[PDB]
Amino acid sequence: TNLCPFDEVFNATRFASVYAWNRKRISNCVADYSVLAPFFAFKCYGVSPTKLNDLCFTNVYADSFVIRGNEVSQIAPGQTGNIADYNYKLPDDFTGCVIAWNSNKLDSKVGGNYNYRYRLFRKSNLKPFERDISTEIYQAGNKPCNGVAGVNCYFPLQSYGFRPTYGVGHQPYRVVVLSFELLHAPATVCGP
Amino acid sequence: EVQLVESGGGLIQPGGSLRLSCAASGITVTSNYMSWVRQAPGKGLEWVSVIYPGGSTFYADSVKGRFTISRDNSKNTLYLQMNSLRAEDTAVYYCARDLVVYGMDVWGQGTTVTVSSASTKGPSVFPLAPSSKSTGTAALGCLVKDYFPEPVTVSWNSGALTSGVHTFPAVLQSSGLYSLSSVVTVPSSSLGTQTYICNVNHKPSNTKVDKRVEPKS
Amino acid sequence: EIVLTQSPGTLSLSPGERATLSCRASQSVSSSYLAWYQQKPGQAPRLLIYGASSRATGIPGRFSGSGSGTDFTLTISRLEPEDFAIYYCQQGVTFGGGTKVEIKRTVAAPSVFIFPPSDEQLKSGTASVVCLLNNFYPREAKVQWKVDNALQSGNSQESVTEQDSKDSTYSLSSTLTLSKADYEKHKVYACEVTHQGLSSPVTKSFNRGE
Ligand SMILES: *[C@@H]1O[C@H](CO)[C@@H](O)[C@H](O)[C@H]1NC(C)=O
Repeated sequence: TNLCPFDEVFNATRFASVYAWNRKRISNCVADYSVLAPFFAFKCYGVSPTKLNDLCFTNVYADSFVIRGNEVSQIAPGQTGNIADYNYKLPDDFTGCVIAWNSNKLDSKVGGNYNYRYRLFRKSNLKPFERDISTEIYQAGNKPCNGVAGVNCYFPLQSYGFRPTYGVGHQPYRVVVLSFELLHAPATVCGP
Repeated sequence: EVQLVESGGGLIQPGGSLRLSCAASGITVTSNYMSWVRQAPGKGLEWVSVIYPGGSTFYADSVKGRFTISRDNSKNTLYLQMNSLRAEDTAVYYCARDLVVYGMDVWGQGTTVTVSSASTKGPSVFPLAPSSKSTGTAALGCLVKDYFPEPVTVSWNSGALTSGVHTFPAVLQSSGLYSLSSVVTVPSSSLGTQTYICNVNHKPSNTKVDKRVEPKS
Repeated sequence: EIVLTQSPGTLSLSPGERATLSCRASQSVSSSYLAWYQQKPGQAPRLLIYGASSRATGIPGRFSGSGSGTDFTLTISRLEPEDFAIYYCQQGVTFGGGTKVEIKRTVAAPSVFIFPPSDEQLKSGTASVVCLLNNFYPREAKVQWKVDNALQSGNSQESVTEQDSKDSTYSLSSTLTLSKADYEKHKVYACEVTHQGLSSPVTKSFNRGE
C-alpha cells in the first residue's frame, strides 16, 4: 500500500513554463485527495472532489505549469484565449480537477522572472493535451523567415517577467491539472 | 507592400446591417491577430473586436451579439458584420494588425459608418447679418441648417473671400439633421460698399445656394 | 479591466520645446504590452512606440517612451510643427483618453458677436440665435445664453474650429434654438462669454425688433 507522490508534483521546487507543461504519470498507489486552505482554486469537472477518495482509476496524469492570475480561468473545459489556444488545452468532456494557487513569493523576482514563458504566436489552436515546444520563427507575412526574426517574423514565445509589484491578476499562479484515465486494465491508482 | 484597404461603409438605418471589408497586403490575416477599432466623431479610439490567428474571436461588451468578426484566406480579407446597428455605432472603423508585444503597427485608412433614421434633405441657408453698432470690425455669416447627410461646402464670394473666414464643424441636431455655420470678419467701412455672398453646395441633394448677407434694417 | 488615463488632456507648447505625456494605469501592467500611437486629423493612428520603450520603424529619435508599473511616459525632445497631433497610449484592448499637443501662444480674448434669427427662418416656425466667439486663446471658454435674463440650458449646441494655422487661435459658434412662439414671447436675447483673456464676462445682446 504505497502512497502517490503528490508532494513531488505540488510541493515541487521549479514548475515549467505553460508552453512546455510537465506531465507526471501516476499509477499503482493510494491517494488521499481529501488531504489536498492555501489552495485558492479547486474546480472539479465530471466528478465531485470528496468521492475521489472512494474511486479507482487506471492512471492519473498530473500536469504542472505556471501562468498569470487572470489566465487561470482559461484552464477549464471549453475556453478560449492565448493559454487555452496555443499553450494548454483541456478537452470539452474533461473529467478531472484543476488546482491553482498564488506563487508570488516563489516565482516573482525584483527586476523580472523571465524564465516563465507562454506561446503568443501560433497559426492554429492546440488539440486537447497537446504540447508544443517548437521555437521556430513565426511567419506572419507572405515571405519566409529562415530563423531570422524581423518584419512579419517573430519569436513565438513571450516571457511573463513576473514582478512582486504586479497585481494579483498579473502575478504568477501555479496550476496542477489532475486527469483520471479509465483504460481497459486493472485499476492501479485507488483511494483509502 | 504591407497595408490594409478597407471598404463597405455607408449610411444605415437603426436596426440595419452592414459588412465592412479589409483587404490585406503583405500580411496574412489568418496568421495574425486582427482587430477592428472604431472612433466616434470627436471621440477617442475604442477597441471593437479581435480575431486570433487560431480563429478565436473576442468582442467589446457594447457590440456582443451584434458584431461578428471573420476572415477569408482565399481573398486574404478581414470582415466585420454589424447587425442591429444603433445610433452610437456611427464612427470611423479601422482594421489593424495587432502584434500584441510589438503594438498595432499596420492600420487601414478607415471607413465611415453613419447610422440614423433620416432622409436626404437639402439645407436652408439663412443670413447672419452684421450688427448696426459694430463696436472697427464687423462679423457676418451664413447658417446652413437642417441638411442631411454630410457634407456641405461653403465658400465666400465664389472663393474670392478667404481671409477671416471660419467655417465651423457641423452639429447633429436632435431632429437627426445637421446644422453648420460659416462666418467672416470684415472692416466696418466695407459693409456699405462691398457685397458679401456665401455659396453653399450640398452634393447629396444637388443643392447650390448663393445667399447675399447684408446689414438688416 | 485596466484603465489607462492620459495627462494632461491638452499640452500647450512651442516648436522646439520638450513634450512629456503621461499614461497612468489602474493596475500594474507588464511594460511589454504598452504602446504609444500618434494621430493627426483625418488620418489613421500611427504606431510610435511599442513595448513601452521601443521605437517602431520610421520614428525619429526625438520620440522616446519610458516608465513601467502604473506610470508610462512618452517624451518628444525637440517638438517640430508636424508633431502637433493627438497621442494615445494603449495596452492590449484598452486605449487611453488621448492627449492633444497644441501650439502655445499668448492669451487672446475672443471678439463676441450675436446674430438674431433671420426673417426667412421665422417664416418657417423656428428661431436660431447665434453667438460667435472669434479668434481667442486658450480654447477653454464658456457661453451662457440668457432669454430675458433667464439662463437657458439644454436648448443650445456649440462647435469649435481647429487651431488656426496663422494666429494659432480658436473660434467658437453657439446656436440657441427656440420655436417662433417661444421666441416672440420674450424681448432681450443675450450671450455671456467667460474666457481667461477677459477681465469680466462679456455680454452681447439684442432686443427683438430693434
Ligand atoms: C506540501 O508540504 C506540506 C507541509 O509543509 C504538506 O502539508 C502538504 O501536504 C504537501 N503537499 C502535498 C501535495 O502533499
